[PDB]
Amino acid sequence: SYITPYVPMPCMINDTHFLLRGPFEASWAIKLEITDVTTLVVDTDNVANPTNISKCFANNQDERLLGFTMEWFLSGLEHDHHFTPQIICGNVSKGEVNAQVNITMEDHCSQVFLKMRRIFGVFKNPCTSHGKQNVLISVSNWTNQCSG
Ligand SMILES: *[C@@H]1O[C@H](CO)[C@@H](O)[C@H](O)[C@H]1NC(C)=O
Ligand SMILES: *[C@@H]1O[C@H](CO)[C@@H](O)[C@H](O)[C@H]1NC(C)=O
Ligand SMILES: *[C@@H]1O[C@H](CO)[C@@H](O)[C@H](O)[C@H]1NC(C)=O
Repeated sequence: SYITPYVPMPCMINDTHFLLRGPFEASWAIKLEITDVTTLVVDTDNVANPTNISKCFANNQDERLLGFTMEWFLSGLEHDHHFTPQIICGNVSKGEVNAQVNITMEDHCSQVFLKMRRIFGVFKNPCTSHGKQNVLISVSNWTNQCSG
């Protein structure tokens, strides 16, 4: 049973904003935001899937460590043939988020919520809404947003 070293430090800000500080006290954190606002639309070459979501971080510094950390975050999810949310990569050079994960479908939403509750603890279930819903994934600077 393999124990990855690339485990981030979780930091829940509130029901919609979450941070995963990079392993080994990195100066960055992966930012997750639950929102019903859609910022990315599918074009001919920005679509990804859970297995290669790492490619949505190719233009980032520390790309390898970012991939290992996203691999940790999606454990149990990318292994699931039925976890098939639409994922779109954003243009980070134009200020867009790294990835937009479509969680409008209830089964996908709830699978993500259950994983996030396991990592962060209890928060408001976002899946009881109807209408479009997303998780936006980006990279923020770590400024000690959580401490003891
Ligand atoms: C959650 O936190 C983010 C930034 O930390 C803020 O933009 C948002 O308004 C907060 N939400 C609530 C319900 O306080
Ligand atoms: C997300 O999925 C829903 C239904 O599956 C769809 O209506 C919506 O257009 C999708 N979002 C994007 C950005 O395509
Ligand atoms: C991820 O893989 C799919 C299918 O293999 C491919 O169509 C898509 O271009 C890949 N995404 C990126 C960002 O390379």
